[PDB]
Amino acid sequence: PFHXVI
Amino acid sequence: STGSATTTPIDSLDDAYITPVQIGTPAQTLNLDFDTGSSDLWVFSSETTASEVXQTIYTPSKSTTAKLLSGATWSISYGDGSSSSGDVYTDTVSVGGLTVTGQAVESAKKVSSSFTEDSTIDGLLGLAFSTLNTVSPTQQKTFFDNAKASLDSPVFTADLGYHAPGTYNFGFIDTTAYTGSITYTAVSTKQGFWEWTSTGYAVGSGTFKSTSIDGIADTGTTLLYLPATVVSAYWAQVSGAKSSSSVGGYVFPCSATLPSFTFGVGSARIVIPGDYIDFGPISTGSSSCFGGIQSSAGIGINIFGDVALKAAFVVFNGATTPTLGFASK
Repeated sequence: PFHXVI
Repeated sequence: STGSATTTPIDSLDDAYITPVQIGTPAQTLNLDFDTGSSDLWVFSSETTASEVXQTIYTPSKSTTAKLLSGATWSISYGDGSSSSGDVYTDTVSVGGLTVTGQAVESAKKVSSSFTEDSTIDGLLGLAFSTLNTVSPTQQKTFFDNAKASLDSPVFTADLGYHAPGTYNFGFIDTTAYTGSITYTAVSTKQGFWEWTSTGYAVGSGTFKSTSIDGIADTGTTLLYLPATVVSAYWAQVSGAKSSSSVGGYVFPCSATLPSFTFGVGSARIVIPGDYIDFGPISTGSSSCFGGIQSSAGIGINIFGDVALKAAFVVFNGATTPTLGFASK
């Protein structure tokens, strides 16, 4: 799975 | 002006969605991940270290409109651990027929391993607020912020498909793409995101609980991340479901017929069908499937990712005081 900004 | 582009799942699980983007003169077509959770447009390039390229690349020296932004650099990292960095060109960028000139195109000198490994994604196009952009010394504006002066309405809409193609529109609302009416709710930009407060939730055919849920609308996140108490209430209605430490979330038997999940937008309700919450087998042929609703405790913010957003038609209203709209479809 993806998880886009810090 | 307006634009309209088709967005397609990269794989059989709807892990992410790619949308074509034309960069430079003559146009170089790259497939980018449109991300309402970040604010940088970056690409694989002729500058990228050769061993880290497996993707279609942008070559600035083959584009007659490319300009080096002297002295500018960028460096970004994401919640899934990926990262990239490089230098900056301005160039012409078009999406679905909508053209922006002078867009910052961040050219990767280096990319992290997950990007090398994903043959289908040639870079990112960020759609959060420009205060999150990573260019230094002066931050750069998003494609949406640069487009607003020319758009018919300062809006874009996301219509993501369940194992099916879908659409990103810029500048207009397609009244044939949804049912009932759109309900709008207030946005806070204090953290740079499309951040809003849901009015509560229901599981399946049970009662709606009024409880405020502060979260972000994020097209670049696969799953729906919600408070631990809410996620527990959902999986309590799935007789084979359990949290798995080793797999990294709730898992359940692929044979289950899952309950729907409903979230509040003011007085209105969005219903996620149970089938959307089946993310798919943990490996091909497995009897166990990964849940599409997972706890947000490890991320620290609630995230309305693709599992939620693909059940709705979603309006990102970029007026000076922004708002977020949802309709059923």
